Amino acid sequence: MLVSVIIPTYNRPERLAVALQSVQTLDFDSEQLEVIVVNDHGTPVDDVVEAAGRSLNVRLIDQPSQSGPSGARNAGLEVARGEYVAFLDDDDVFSPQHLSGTLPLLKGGADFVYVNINIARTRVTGTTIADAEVLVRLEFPYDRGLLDVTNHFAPSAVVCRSPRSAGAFFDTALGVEEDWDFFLRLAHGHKYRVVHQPEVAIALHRIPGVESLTTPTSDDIAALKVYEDNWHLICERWPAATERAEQVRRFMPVMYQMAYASFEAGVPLDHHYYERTLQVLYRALGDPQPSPAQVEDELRAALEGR
Ligand SMILES: O=c1ccn([C@@H]2O[C@H](COP(=O)(O)OP(=O)(O)O)[C@@H](O)[C@H]2O)c(=O)[nH]1
Ligand SMILES: [Mg+2]
Repeated sequence: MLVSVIIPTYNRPERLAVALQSVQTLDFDSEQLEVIVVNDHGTPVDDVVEAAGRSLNVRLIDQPSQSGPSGARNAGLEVARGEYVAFLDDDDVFSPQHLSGTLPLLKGGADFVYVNINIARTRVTGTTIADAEVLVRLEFPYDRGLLDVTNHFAPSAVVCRSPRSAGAFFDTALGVEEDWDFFLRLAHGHKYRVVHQPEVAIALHRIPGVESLTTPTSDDIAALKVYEDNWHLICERWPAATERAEQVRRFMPVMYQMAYASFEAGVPLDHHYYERTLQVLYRALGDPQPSPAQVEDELRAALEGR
C-alpha cells in the first residue's frame, strides 16, 4: 500500500536476482511493500521471482510480446497499489536506505524524489555499493533546470507518487530517453514537485567492455543519431520552463556535432563523455553565466577525457 517497486526485466535472469536481493535488503516494513516484476517476453524468470517471494510480496507479469522498457514499466504502473512507486532496472541495485531516505520527503509533500547515482564500473550488490569502482557520480541538485536541458538521472534513482493515479505513463514509441520524456511528463505535464535527496545513492552499472578496445563504428553514430533525434523530439514536446535552460539546450547539438565528427574520424570519446557534459551544462546554468566560447571549450575537454 505504501510502496510498489517496478522491475522490468528482459533476458537478464541473473541480474534480476541481484536487483531483487537489493529489495530484500531494504530497511523497510515489508508489510507496506509490493514488488512487481515485468518480464518483457524474454526468457522465463518464474524461478528467480519465486525465490524472492520467500521474503517479499512479489508479483510476476509476463508480457505477451516484447514492447520495450516503456511498455513493460506501464504494465507495472497499471497494477501498482502503492501510494508511491519506486523503479528499479534489473541491472541496478538499491542501497538499504533507498526508501527510508526518500519516503519522509514524499509523505511530507514531494511528488517526485531522485537520489544520488554511483555509476559503477564493477558489479556490486545492494549491501556493497561502496566497493564499486566509480569514476563519475550523478549528484546534481535541482536548482538550475538541468533536467530541462537533458537527462541527468535514471529511473532506478526515482521514487514518485503513483503515476497511475495521475494518468501519467511512459511513451511506448520511445526506446531511448523514454525516461527523460517521463520525468518531464511528471514535472511539467502533471506539476510533480521534484526534490533531490543527496543522502541516498544507488549503484547504476555501466560496465565497460569492447568498444574502447576497438574504435567508433558506424553503429555508435547510428545510436547517437537516435539519441539526438529523440532529444529533439522531447524538447519540442516539453519546452524548457526557464529561458536560461532554453538557451543551454542549444549547447546539446554543439556537443552532438562534436561527437559525430569524432566518431567519423575514428576517435573514441571519453567513456563518460555524457556525464562530463552534464557537469559542463550544470555550470553553464548558474553562478555567473560563462561565455558561450568558454562552454564550447569545456564541452571539448569533457568529450576528450579531461
Ligand atoms: O526491450 C527491453 C529492453 C530493456 N528492458 C528493461 O528496461 C530496463 C532498462 O534497460 P537497460 O538497462 O538496457 O537500459 P539503460 O540502462 O541502457 O537505460 C531494464 O530493466 C531492462 O531489462 C525491457 O523491459 N525491455
Ligand atoms: Mg541498465
